Amino acid sequence: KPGAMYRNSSKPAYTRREYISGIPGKKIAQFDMGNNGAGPTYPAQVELVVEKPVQIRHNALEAARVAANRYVQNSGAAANYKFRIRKFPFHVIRENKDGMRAPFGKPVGTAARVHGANHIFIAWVNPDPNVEEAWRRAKMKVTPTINIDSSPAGNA
Amino acid sequence: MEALGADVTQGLEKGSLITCADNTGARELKVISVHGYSGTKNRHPKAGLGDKITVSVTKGTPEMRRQVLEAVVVRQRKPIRRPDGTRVKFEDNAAVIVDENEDPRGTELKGPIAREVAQRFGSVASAATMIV
Amino acid sequence: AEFDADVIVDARDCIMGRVASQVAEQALDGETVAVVNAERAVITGREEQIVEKYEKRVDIGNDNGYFYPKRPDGIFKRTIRGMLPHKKQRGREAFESVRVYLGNPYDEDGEVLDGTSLDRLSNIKFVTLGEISETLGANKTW
Amino acid sequence: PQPSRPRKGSLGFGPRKRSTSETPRFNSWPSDDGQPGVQGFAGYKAGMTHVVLVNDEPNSPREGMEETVPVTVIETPPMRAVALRAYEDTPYGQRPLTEVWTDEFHSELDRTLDVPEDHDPDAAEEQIRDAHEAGDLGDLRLITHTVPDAVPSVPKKKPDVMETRVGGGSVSDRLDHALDIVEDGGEHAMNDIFRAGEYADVAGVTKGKGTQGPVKRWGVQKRKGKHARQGWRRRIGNLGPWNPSRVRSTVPQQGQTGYHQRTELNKRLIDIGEGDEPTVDGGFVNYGEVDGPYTLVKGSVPGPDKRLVRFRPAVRPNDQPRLDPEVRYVSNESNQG
Amino acid sequence: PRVELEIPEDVDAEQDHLDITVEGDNGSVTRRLWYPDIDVSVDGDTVVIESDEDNAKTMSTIGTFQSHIENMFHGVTEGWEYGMEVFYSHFPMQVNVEGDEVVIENFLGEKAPRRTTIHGDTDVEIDGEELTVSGPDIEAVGQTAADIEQLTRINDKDVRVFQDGVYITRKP
RNA sequence: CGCCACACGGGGUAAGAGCUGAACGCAUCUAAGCUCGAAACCCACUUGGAAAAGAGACACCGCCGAGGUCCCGCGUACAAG
RNA sequence: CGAGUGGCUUGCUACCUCGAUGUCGGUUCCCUCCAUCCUGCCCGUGCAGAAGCGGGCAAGGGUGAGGUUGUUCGCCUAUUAAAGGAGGUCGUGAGCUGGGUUUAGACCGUCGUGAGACAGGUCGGCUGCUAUCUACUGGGUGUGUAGGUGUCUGACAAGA
RNA sequence: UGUCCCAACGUUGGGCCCGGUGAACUGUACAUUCCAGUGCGGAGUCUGGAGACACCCAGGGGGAAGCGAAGACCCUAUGGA
RNA sequence: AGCCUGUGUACCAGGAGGGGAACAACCCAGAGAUAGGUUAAGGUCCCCAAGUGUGGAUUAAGUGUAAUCCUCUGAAGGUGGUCUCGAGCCCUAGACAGCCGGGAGGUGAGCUUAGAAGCAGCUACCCUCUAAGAAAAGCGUAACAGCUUACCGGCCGAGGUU
Ligand SMILES: *C(=O)[C@H](Cc1ccccc1)NC(=O)CCCCCN
Ligand SMILES: [Cl-]
Ligand SMILES: [Cl-]
Ligand SMILES: [Cl-]
Ligand SMILES: [Cl-]
Ligand SMILES: [Cl-]
Ligand SMILES: [Cl-]
Ligand SMILES: [Cl-]
Ligand SMILES: [K+]
Ligand SMILES: [Mg+2]
Ligand SMILES: [Mg+2]
Ligand SMILES: [Mg+2]
Ligand SMILES: [Mg+2]
Ligand SMILES: [Mg+2]
Ligand SMILES: [Mg+2]
Ligand SMILES: [Mg+2]
Ligand SMILES: [Mg+2]
Ligand SMILES: [Mg+2]
Ligand SMILES: [Mg+2]
Ligand SMILES: [Mg+2]
Ligand SMILES: [Mg+2]
Ligand SMILES: [Mg+2]
Ligand SMILES: [Mg+2]
Ligand SMILES: [Mg+2]
Ligand SMILES: [Mg+2]
Ligand SMILES: [Mg+2]
Ligand SMILES: [Mg+2]
Ligand SMILES: [Mg+2]
Ligand SMILES: [Mg+2]
Ligand SMILES: [Mg+2]
Ligand SMILES: [Mg+2]
Ligand SMILES: [Mg+2]
Ligand SMILES: [Mg+2]
Ligand SMILES: [Mg+2]
Ligand SMILES: [Mg+2]
Ligand code: NA
Ligand code: NA
Ligand code: NA
Ligand code: NA
Ligand code: NA
Ligand code: NA
Ligand code: NA
Ligand code: NA
Ligand code: NA
Ligand code: NA
Ligand code: NA
Ligand code: NA
Ligand code: NA
Ligand code: NA
Ligand code: NA
Ligand code: NA
Ligand code: NA
Ligand code: NA
Ligand code: NA
Ligand code: NA
Ligand code: NA
Ligand code: NA
Repeated sequence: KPGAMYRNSSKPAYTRREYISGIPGKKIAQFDMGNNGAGPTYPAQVELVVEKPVQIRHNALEAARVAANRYVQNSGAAANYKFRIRKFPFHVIRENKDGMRAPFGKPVGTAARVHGANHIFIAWVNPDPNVEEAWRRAKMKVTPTINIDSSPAGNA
Repeated sequence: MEALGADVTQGLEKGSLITCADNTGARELKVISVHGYSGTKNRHPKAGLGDKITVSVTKGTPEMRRQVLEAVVVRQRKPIRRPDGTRVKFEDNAAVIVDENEDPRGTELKGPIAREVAQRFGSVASAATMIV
Repeated sequence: AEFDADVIVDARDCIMGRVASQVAEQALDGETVAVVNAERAVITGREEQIVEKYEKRVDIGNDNGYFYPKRPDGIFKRTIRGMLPHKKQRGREAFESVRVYLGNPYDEDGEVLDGTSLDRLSNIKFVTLGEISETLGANKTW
Repeated sequence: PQPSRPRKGSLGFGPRKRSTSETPRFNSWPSDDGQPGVQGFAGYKAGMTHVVLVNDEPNSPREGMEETVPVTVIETPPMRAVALRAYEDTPYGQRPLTEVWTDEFHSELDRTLDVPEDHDPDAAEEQIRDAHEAGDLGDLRLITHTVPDAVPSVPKKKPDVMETRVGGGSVSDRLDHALDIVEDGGEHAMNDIFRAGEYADVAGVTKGKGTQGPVKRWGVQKRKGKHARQGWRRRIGNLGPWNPSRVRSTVPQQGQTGYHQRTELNKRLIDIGEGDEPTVDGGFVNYGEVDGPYTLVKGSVPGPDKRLVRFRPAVRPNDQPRLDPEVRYVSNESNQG
Repeated sequence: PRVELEIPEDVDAEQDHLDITVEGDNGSVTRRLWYPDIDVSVDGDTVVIESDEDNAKTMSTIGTFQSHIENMFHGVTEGWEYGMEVFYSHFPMQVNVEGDEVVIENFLGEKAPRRTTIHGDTDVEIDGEELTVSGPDIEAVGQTAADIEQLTRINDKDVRVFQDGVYITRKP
């Protein structure tokens, strides 16, 4: 199904699992990548910033994350860097799959609500921004236009 | 192909039953298609003297029957015009089964053949008894 | 043949639309106008697109008909007619008191209207009505 | 699926209405190559017979052999260029400038024209040369007419008048060539323009058939099978779709068929003679006997027997001329039987 | 902007309107140099290219006009020459100059001669398996050389295998 | 159902192949300029077309007479006309 | 995974028509679209050649005949350069057809106590009207340009 | 074996012109339209353009969501049989 | 969804007149008759009343000349098309690019391997001459050769580069 159906934040927040059952599991594999044993003790810190409030289905999250981290193996399986996807798909989403009669849809998935200007991803690298490329690939698989932002890094 | 050196009014159609002028064991042939021909809406694909047509065997030896073979039209009742204006027509419609190289599948051709057919199928001609 | 024009305008190197707009306004004021050297009138823009528009107009049509001129002669005149209420009495009168010519059949050299001239030295993207007509298939009778 | 299929009839010969002139009017002339010369001639259709010829084609596996060819006999007596018209180039195309007439007229040209009793040949000629000096002179053509009285088989005496272009070397040279022809008496013949073996374009008004239905007029089918017994036999299915809600001029409909002008291209002139050699026994049906200047055109020619037809050197030939073909036999067998 | 091109002692360059002509012992070349607000003028001993604008598009043409003029200087004195080499693997290719166009026969066995018409006053002198295209108009010469090479172009089959043709061997 | 006739070639382009060429000293088919290049486009060819309201041009005849309609014998024409 | 375009399929909605806008399919006849099946001109190739595969421009023309089925669709055969798809009230019943769907007769299976029911099957089962306007194909009579005969021009229009 | 390929010619009665006889259907008005748009979303009449001299004869029926029938389908009525 | 169903408000319905091409509810505007005048929305090249108005800049696509909208599309993604503003570094002790010349030896390092010599793999990567020159960044060879990057010098002359 197309993102066209759920990318907007026009519906009420729907996250109360105490009143919603049958919620599909998330496809997002991990949120902490790289050397999670180490803490952000790196020289450079780049972030992927969403430029519009949107809803991102756990589908796109997993594809966006994989495409980036899977690529961050330009540094190696055990390379020196840590990758973080700070958002979690809390918004439960429905589908009315009778016509418009009793149309309250049934749970079909989850999405994360991101507001314009928030960073969805954050990487930590030594002057070795292969991460800037891991992201050109990541915002490629999410709805919004995005800003690749570098914070600690005056080594230009 | 090569000019027949004579004008023809196709006297046959897809589905026509004609004589097999040879000793292949096939007596009657049913026209199925005309080599290199494309018609027009509602038009029955037509065939005449000198055309290479695909055919099926309607009558003959059990082994030959139902077989889909290639052949050449050797005679037709409908008239044809020769360079000197004279018209030429035969007593019946007939074709000779041929192979990939256009060599008669048989050993002998029964009945006469139009001279024009020679300027196209040599081995068929060089196997003719009578060539009018 | 013989046209008592109160004004003779020279279109050579002038912006057709700007000339027409003024010739329209004057004809409606009662003036008899004659446009000269139509074939040398010009229109700004990318020749490729310009021509596409006029070629489209030629192709448009049906049994009712859409007669569109190909000669720089009519092209210009049709341009003017588009600036006059040619179906009203007044409009048709004004339009009929205006004629466009290929070259100049007069003795006097027409005048150049203000703000209608195009400086060839500071302009490369533009086209000649004659060029358009040749593209359209017209018979270069000039 | 609905199989595709070309539309019925051509949309290039319309509107399919009655011709304005029974005398054809070419709308194109040959190119100014060779020496100055009138670019056309006329005659009257008589009928058909065949002739045996020697294969003239150098590329034919039969070159040199006998060959039966259909021929339309056309009586082509002499014509008379009675004047030289001059055109001038203007911002609106070509326009007649002036004309140079003569004094020697055929006894019955007054059956059609108000023959000139007072004309100034030189003034005309002067005006033309001045035009040429100024370089505004457009092509040059001759006003021509036929002498039906010369053809017994044709009832009319009233001559048919038509303008024929003169294409030649230089304009000056052919301008002169024109005047020369005219001044004499304008009397010229098929020989002077065509040579047997060359290709010509024949124009003419076809045989009229009055009003005819779509089937015959446009080649549309006849209702088929059961449909042919319901009440409709020769009417098309529909005048069009629901929308556009109007009948398009492109749909085949009834009307005038025949009696239209047609310029049939690349007609080979098998022979140009004189006499009764080509006439048929008993006479050409609905025509008469031939015995005078004639032309044998290969194949068919538009129009019915007795109708005026026009010749013009082919403007777009496919083959090179193969002059004076050998004619071994011309049939004179009756066309009745 | 403004650039000044000192004309060579060997040359004379005149210009009226948008047309510039350059004449030298080797010939004469006239070109049209027309672009919005760029004036080209012959100031006695130097040709001047100037304009009141400095936008990228303008500077681009100015530089182009310059090289065009200098190229003309060179063409009226030293001249321009392109060297070409006819080459074949099985069929002896015959390249001849007939009229104002170079004809090539028997290309890859072709019965029909391939040809091309020469541009302007360009001389195509052929000696054996070597050709020399030359003239004062670099535009004309350059094209004639090119056209010659293009004339043996092949699309139907593998060029790596069917390499016959004439090629530009030396560019001026 | 029989028989005859129904191009080529120019011009400008698309995709594409190139030339000269700068921004950007080099490079670059492009930005300005240019050479080529489709059954496509324009012309060529056929057909209609003075009701084209800028309602056309030429020659001759005629304004007390040119020419035309009706009439009569007929069709190369035709449902009336 | 993300972003779209179309409006051919299917679904949704209930705005328009219940003092009725005649159904499906087919047929006949006309115009069009391009997301191109063939043909023209091209690019790449895992391009030797030949035969291909993929792509670009391109809608001029062509895209046909048959066997089962009411079929649309689809399956199948032989031909073919190829036997492309789609819009026009799912173009086209004041044009045709009437095989199917979808009246009244009847049968079978299933369901029902029964009447009777069943996008289940099956046999049979009707096609009205003299064209006022408009539209177009062809044919005339007048008026305008402003006497006559003959010959032309060519704004534009049609063509595959 | 003309059902078809693929249509042709012919026969008779009409049709067409003339004398006589002489209805009906249908009609809010206006009305020479076409292409697009708009509008209760299916316009000869609105808007913008295009085209358009008037009248008449023959035709085959594209449109007037053509004429004919207060939809026989479907729903609704504290309707009927 | 020009959907379904709430809510507050103003409007249409039942609201003219001006504007919006046309157009119930968008804009101005709420309106007795008649008359003069000035504005509102909106508009001032023509059609069409009023500017071919002024200072300045951008755009070359006919972008655009389309407030709102079923109605006016155009997206993610991309752009050495062009204009403007900023920061860092390099440069007349001559930068960036290009062209010319130089790119040397111990030495074809050792190791492995028949072989390997800058360049199959492994280790190391040292010092000489010098104004430069890797135990070699990319091709190339069976391995060499050959062709070039780094690095230096010259020519040139002004900004260059991120
Ligand atoms: C179903 O589609 C019905 C079937 C039916 C109805 C009544 C009687 C017999 C068959 N068909 C219709 O409703 C057609 C309606 C025609 C309306 C035309 N304006
Ligand atoms: Cl077949
Ligand atoms: Cl039209
Ligand atoms: Cl108007
Ligand atoms: Cl410009
Ligand atoms: Cl039918
Ligand atoms: Cl109020
Ligand atoms: Cl525009
Ligand atoms: K209804
Ligand atoms: Mg059929
Ligand atoms: Mg019937
Ligand atoms: Mg006979
Ligand atoms: Mg006989
Ligand atoms: Mg190949
Ligand atoms: Mg209806
Ligand atoms: Mg395309
Ligand atoms: Mg088409
Ligand atoms: Mg339909
Ligand atoms: Mg259809
Ligand atoms: Mg109908
Ligand atoms: Mg009906
Ligand atoms: Mg009826
Ligand atoms: Mg039925
Ligand atoms: Mg049945
Ligand atoms: Mg049912
Ligand atoms: Mg039934
Ligand atoms: Mg009047
Ligand atoms: Mg209107
Ligand atoms: Mg009712
Ligand atoms: Mg019921
Ligand atoms: Mg009851
Ligand atoms: Mg109410
Ligand atoms: Mg005004
Ligand atoms: Mg636009
Ligand atoms: Mg908007
Ligand atoms: Na339900
Ligand atoms: Na994105
Ligand atoms: Na313009
Ligand atoms: Na048009
Ligand atoms: Na009937
Ligand atoms: Na009947
Ligand atoms: Na209908
Ligand atoms: Na061409
Ligand atoms: Na007139
Ligand atoms: Na869409
Ligand atoms: Na109704
Ligand atoms: Na149907
Ligand atoms: Na096509
Ligand atoms: Na089938
Ligand atoms: Na309908
Ligand atoms: Na039907
Ligand atoms: Na019916
Ligand atoms: Na019959
Ligand atoms: Na109708
Ligand atoms: Na109110
Ligand atoms: Na309004
Ligand atoms: Na525009």
